[PDB]
Amino acid sequence: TRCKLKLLRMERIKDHLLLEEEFVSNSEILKPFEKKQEEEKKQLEEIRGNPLSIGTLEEIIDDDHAIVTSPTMPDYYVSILSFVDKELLEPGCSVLLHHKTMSIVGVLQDDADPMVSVMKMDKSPTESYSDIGGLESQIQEIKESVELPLTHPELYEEMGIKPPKGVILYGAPGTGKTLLAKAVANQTSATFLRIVGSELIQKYLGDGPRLCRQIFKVAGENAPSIVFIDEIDAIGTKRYDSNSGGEREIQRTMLELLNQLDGFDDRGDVKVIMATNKIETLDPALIRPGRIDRKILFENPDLSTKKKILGIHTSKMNLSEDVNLETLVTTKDDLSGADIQAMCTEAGLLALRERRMQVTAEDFKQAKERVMKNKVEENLEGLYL
Amino acid sequence: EEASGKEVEKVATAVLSTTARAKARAKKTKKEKGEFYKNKYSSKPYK
Amino acid sequence: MVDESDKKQQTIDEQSQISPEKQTPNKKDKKKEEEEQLSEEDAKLKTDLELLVERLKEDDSSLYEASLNALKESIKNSTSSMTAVPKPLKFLRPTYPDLCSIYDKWTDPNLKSSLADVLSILAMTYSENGKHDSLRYRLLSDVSDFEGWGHEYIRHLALEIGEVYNDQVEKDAEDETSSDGSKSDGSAATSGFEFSKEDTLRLCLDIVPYFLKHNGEEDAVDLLLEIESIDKLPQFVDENTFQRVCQYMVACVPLLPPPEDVAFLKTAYSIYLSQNELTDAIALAVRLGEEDMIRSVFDATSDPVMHKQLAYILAAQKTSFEYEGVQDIIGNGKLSEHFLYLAKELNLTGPKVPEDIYKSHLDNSKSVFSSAGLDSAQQNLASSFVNGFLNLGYCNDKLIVDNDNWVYKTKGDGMTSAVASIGSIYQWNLDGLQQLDKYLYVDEPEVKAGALLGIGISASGVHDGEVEPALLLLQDYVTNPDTKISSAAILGLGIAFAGSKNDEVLGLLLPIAASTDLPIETAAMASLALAHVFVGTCNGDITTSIMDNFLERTAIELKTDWVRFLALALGILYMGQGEQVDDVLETISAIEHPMTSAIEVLVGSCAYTGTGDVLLIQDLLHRLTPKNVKGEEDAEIKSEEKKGKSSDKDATTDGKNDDEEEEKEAGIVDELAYAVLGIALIALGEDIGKEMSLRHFGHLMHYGNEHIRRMVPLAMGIVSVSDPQMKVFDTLTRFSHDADLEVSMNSIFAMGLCGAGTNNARLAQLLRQLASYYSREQDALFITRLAQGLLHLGKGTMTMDVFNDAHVLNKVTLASILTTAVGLVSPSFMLKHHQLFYMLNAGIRPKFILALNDEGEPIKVNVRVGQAVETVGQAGRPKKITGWITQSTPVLLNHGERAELETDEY
Ligand SMILES: Nc1ncnc2c1ncn2[C@@H]1O[C@H](COP(=O)(O)OP(=O)(O)NP(=O)(O)O)[C@@H](O)[C@H]1O
Ligand SMILES: [Mg+2]
Repeated sequence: TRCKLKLLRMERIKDHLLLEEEFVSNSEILKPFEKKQEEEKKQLEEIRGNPLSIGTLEEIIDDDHAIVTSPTMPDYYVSILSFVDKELLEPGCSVLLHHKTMSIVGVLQDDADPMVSVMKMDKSPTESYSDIGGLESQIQEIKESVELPLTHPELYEEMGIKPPKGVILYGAPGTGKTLLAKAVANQTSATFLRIVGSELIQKYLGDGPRLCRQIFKVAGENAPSIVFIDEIDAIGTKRYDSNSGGEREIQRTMLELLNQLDGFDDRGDVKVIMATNKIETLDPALIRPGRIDRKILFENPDLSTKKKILGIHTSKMNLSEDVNLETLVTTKDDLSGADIQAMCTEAGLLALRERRMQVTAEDFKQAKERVMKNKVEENLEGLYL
Repeated sequence: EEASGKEVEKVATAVLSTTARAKARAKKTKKEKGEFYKNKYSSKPYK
Repeated sequence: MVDESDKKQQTIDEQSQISPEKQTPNKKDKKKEEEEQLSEEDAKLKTDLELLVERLKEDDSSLYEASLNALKESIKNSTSSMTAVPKPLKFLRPTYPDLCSIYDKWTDPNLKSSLADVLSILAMTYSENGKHDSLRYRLLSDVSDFEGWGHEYIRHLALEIGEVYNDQVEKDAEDETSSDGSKSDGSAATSGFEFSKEDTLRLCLDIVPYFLKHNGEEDAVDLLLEIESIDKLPQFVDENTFQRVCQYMVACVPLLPPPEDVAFLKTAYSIYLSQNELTDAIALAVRLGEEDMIRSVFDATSDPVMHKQLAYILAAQKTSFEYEGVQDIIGNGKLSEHFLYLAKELNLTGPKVPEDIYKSHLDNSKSVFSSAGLDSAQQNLASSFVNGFLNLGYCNDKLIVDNDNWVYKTKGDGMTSAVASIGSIYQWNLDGLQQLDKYLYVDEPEVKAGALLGIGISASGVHDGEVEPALLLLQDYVTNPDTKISSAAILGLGIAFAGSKNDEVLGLLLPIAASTDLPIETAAMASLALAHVFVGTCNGDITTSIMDNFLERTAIELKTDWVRFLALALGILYMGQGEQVDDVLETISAIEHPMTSAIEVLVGSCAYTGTGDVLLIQDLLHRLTPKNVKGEEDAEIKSEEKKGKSSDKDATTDGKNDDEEEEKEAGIVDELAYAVLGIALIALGEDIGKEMSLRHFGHLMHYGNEHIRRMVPLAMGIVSVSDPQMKVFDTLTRFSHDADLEVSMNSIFAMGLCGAGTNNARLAQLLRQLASYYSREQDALFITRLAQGLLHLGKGTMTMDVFNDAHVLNKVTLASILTTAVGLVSPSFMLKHHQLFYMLNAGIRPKFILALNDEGEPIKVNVRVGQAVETVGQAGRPKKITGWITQSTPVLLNHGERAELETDEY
């Protein structure tokens, strides 16, 4: 209330002031270049010039040479010419080439690519913890394995056992698996990278492993870290074209992830969380069992679970407060929290047909019967003998 | 003035205009708060 | 509708189905057209009052717009009815809200402007009567909500506020200021203000501190004082009402000039004193620094029951916690006067007991043996530095400490630092004096000095206990002719005695012992040490220090460094006051050099605190000014320029620091958001400016006490590897401490990687190793926050030597000083009478993003954490007291306070 206002007043003296300072300070009397810049500038232009072909840096050989690939198909044994030092370069980076003679004139690009955009997330997730209602015990299993060793390795050292690493989340749609992962990560306030698996696989040849290796490098730097690889199940044993192919590029990307998993650096301080239907969709190969440690089988909501999840939904439907939380639970048939989402939607759907001006106690009750009826209809009677 | 004299004059104003508003405003406020083209040559004699 | 027949009472019934519209021709046409008809209106008045409320519950816009068309004159504005005197005064009451419907129900900016004048005259006139008081109340408290009143009451109360607002918006104020056309004073108005405050306490939250501040008066607070003592109990339970009050006061702070800012606090203090919890009162009493105020909270605690009971135990302990020690005086005083137990209570006020509880915490956490013992070349020096910071607080390290090998194989200024950092093993603890004395009685002048620095630090928790005082030992060692033994001796004197202003000590350190004529930087420590003694009470703004600053700076100005130390000394002395800091500024500015202009910018940041509306702009005008003139030209004499710049850079960061920490929690976010864009400006404008700002920037974090000790420092620090300086890292880390091996798991991982990465300097590697090691602390070791804790708004007494040393480029000499970092937070323990230094449970909230709670009070469900939980920094810092389970209620409230908990257990 009052405090918000305070923050607005402070902003209206901060931003106004800032704008004016910049103009005076940077230029005018002080000068923006102040001579030194002018020198660097003249040299830079010479070495450069437009167009400049963006590149991909394959390996560095200490001898002021590098092996680069450009848009064009053949590779190049190029010289590094000035600017970025060999140290300040990282192989696997996208780099600046001068077009006439291909030499590394710098770096500014740093994997300028939409993938990088999607993966990075420096802040912690939007989900704070056990806002989610029920499957408490379940979520307090994922915390034992992931969170607990990053916060305190002390306990693990004292036992004489390696910390658990990894969890594999598996089971069934509707249990909000994906959500639990975000929840546990927020408490840790681990730098929580997140990526869709569909991006790592593409038709074009050899781009797949570059990207995959990069994930592993970014994660280790920013340890303590969680890598959440969502829709690992996507890749599976889907094989584009069953005449041939899909047994080349696809296979190569899978391989890279695993080769870096344990890696040439010890990344036991990078947890992984894989959300997946099953590991039997994938060609099984998840290396090091105790390196993926505990596996989490999601049961579907039971009776007590769906009370809490219900409570959120009914607060959105106007005036459904009238119908006691408990008796709503009782009257319906045992169903999953997903089917509450279907039911809550059914209430609003019926309110729209009726031109029920404001949602009522009568709508929420009617809603139960039509929702339950849908599910039975869809089922096929094969007759229990 | 020609091009040379103009260039100095113009940059010279611009510094001062930005610099006045960048300080004058903040101090002051809180100070208080606390043709005849055709017209030939006039028929009058002139020396 | 407006018809001549509708002045009749036959028309009540026909109109009322749709909505009465009877009332319009009866109070418009009948009234204006004759004064003989006023007597008749009197009888008809009561029917009209009944109908008015029905027309708000049957509110519609067409039947107010269409009907009324000439009301404005009829009321009083032009007709100027008053022949029967009494008759029109009563007929104010229905017409005033009808008029307000053409203000609001009919939307038209123009009609709003015109009727501002008319409504306020009509409200004022009838608020003297208090029959207008009766109109407002009946609408605000009616049970059943309605459309009509629901916007109109809002238009009525904006006028009240308006009137007092007239004194601020224009210098002309009153009836000249034609926002209301009505003077804010008068018995009628004062009667109306006072009444409304009662209603809006119940129903609003944000217009109560707006009315206070806008008046500008401590007279507004006098009216509130009385109403709030009546409403404390029946409106809401006491504890809840006290919490609302405390929020309102911190709100009043920004946009009150310095002499007035403090004066509002004294009126506030009076409300708090009356309200039951005397936990809240003491915070303001410390803040002012006043002996009178600090005394009244104590006397209030001890005396009301003559039996010792919990009351006496409570009183002593609240003063006890605070490590300034000026507060200890009051307790000692009450205790010498009383004799329930002189032995027990005198210790408990004393700072002996805060030492005692640290010994107890230690057993839980287990003693950590991890201290470096390295030798040869630079690693010899590095080991001495690590020793201290890694085991900061009381933490046994007996085994390494007994190893004399590593101590003595050290050479240079490093040899002195080795023994100084053993003192930091026994920081704030009596025990470990024995070890330092071993060193002291043998070998080199080096380890003798260093032993003395160590004594200073250990004896800190005996600032006012006066057990084996430092003052007795260390005087003899000043008198020793060698410069090193002397310097050390007097800096210990400072640290030992804390902020407690002891005459024998103050007068010991009052002349700088060594000749002023000497240019040496060994007698710099005279000014630094004396400053500390002054902070934590009303500063004397002493004249001796001022006079001597000018003399030594003129006479020798070759060491650019020497005289910077002296300038910072003044800035530290002044902390906690801006009233008297203004006055002395003129003295400084009167005399002139570019050297004097450096001191000037720096003391002004301290000056203008108590309002960030003024402060921040000042230290950003300043920022430009040095740069700009030099730029103009570019498009021992040397020392003068250099100083000018370096201080300007520091003062920029200081003014933000003084704002966010002292004042409102909202600004913590605004200065954090501003800071990062401000580095960039300075980087474009100067290459040189960037480097000086970077160091103070990591200190922005620790001094302000940001909400978030997790993400944002780590992000910052990655950038500041590339940049020059790594002294940025050392300041940054004291903020980073947090709940370790999350933040500090990242820290060790970052530093070592980048040192590996590019060995650009051995010097760089050194600062990288020390800072990451400092970051980590094991088994919930004591930590140091600059905040007093108790006073979340507070500032440190002795963590301002980091401020001294940020400024000057680090040296081997300076690294001894840094071992001093005393201002450790105490472990919280539950008490009542047992004085057991253990707790059943205490809840914490793992995150902090609260800034509505300026208190920093958490939700009471919490997450329960065991015994001997050191009060962790921010994102953990809000603390609730668990014991309702055992049927215990806190009598000593915690709000992330440093304080040890107390309950009255049933
Ligand atoms: N404890 C729980 N956590 C989260 N959501 C839950 C919980 N239990 C039930 N739900 C319900 O499940 C809904 C979201 O599940 P949903 O996002 O569709 O699934 P998933 O298991 O991540 N599957 P997929 O659709 O294959 O990605 C929520 O809106 C709830 O209605
Ligand atoms: Mg999912």
